[PDB]
Parts: sequence; C-alpha cells; structure tokens
Amino acid sequence: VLIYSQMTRMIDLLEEYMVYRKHTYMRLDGSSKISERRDMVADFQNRN
DNA sequence: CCGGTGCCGAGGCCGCTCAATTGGTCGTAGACAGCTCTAGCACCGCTTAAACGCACGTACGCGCTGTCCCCCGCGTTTTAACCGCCAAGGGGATTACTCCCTAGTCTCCAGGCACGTGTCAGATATATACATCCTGTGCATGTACTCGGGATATTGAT
Repeated sequence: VLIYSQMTRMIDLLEEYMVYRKHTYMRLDGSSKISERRDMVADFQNRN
C-alpha cells in the first residue's frame, strides 16, 4: 500500500501511529533531500 | 433617463518547495603532564660589623588668617551666518568570475657566527691629605613694565 497525504503535520501524526503499531514506516517528503529520495526509491524496488 | 447585476480585475489569505546555515561525530598526531636524575647552585642557617634609619628637641620661615576698591562676570537685547535637513547627478568601490604565480611545504646542504670557557692585566673602587670652586649674602643700577598721546592700519555701510 502507498499512502498519500498533504499536510506535514498530518504526516507526522501518521508517523507517530505507525511507530505505535509495527507496520514499518518509510517516507520521502519534500523536506527530504534529493539523495535520500533517490535512495528510498532505489530501495522500494528490489527491496521488500 | 438611472439602477440592478454579471464579468473581470485585484487584494488578501494560507501553504508548501527549495536553497542556504550551524552543532555533532569521526580520527589521528604532534605537544602538554610528568618522572629522572643531576648539577651545580642559588637558597637557607648561622655568625658578626657597621650605618643608616629613627625619634627628641628646637630654631625659624611660609602658609592661613583679617580689611577697602574697582574690573571682570552676569544678564539683557537684536540679528545673521551657520547648522541641519532634503534631494538629485554620477562616479567608483563592490562583487563575482577566470587565469596566472608565487607563498607554502620539506628536503637537502653547509659554512658563519652565537656561545661558552680559560687566561691575565689594567682600569676602577677606596682611603687620606690638600685646596679652591661654587654658594649664600649683600647691594648698585638699568632693562623693562606702565601711562599717555599721536601715527597707521582695519573694518563696515552707502
């Protein structure tokens, strides 16, 4: 599943919840650097 | 004719999205702690010898203390050149970029002068007798301050 949101505040609350429950949490927002983006995007193919 | 109302244009709100800043971690290497004599050496203990520092009177001037008179300060007035503010033209110091080059590193080399010791001798402290140059005192007089009156500037207003 790919969850899409808009508000960073919302995203943060969602993060808090995804840390409360253990479903893993991988994000790539606009505040993330381009290198971190590229990294996560390489991971999300060829990683499960 | 004027007025309601749609259409368009602008102002206001909110929010990311992205690019620039600054404290935290890794890491390695030359330099602050710290014996180790040593080493000879200043510092301390232990003596006296001489003189300067200190205190007591005591003589003797140089600071505080009281009285008249004008000269400088206080206080007012008007007015004017200057201070302070504002505004516009333009030059030049600023900022950023590429290119050149000599500072910086370190390496190697080596001969000149800092630096210490050893030797010895003459320049300098020191004591005493000699004596004369400088210093306090006293006193004549003249260069210079002061007052008064006539030159030559030296500013301001027509």
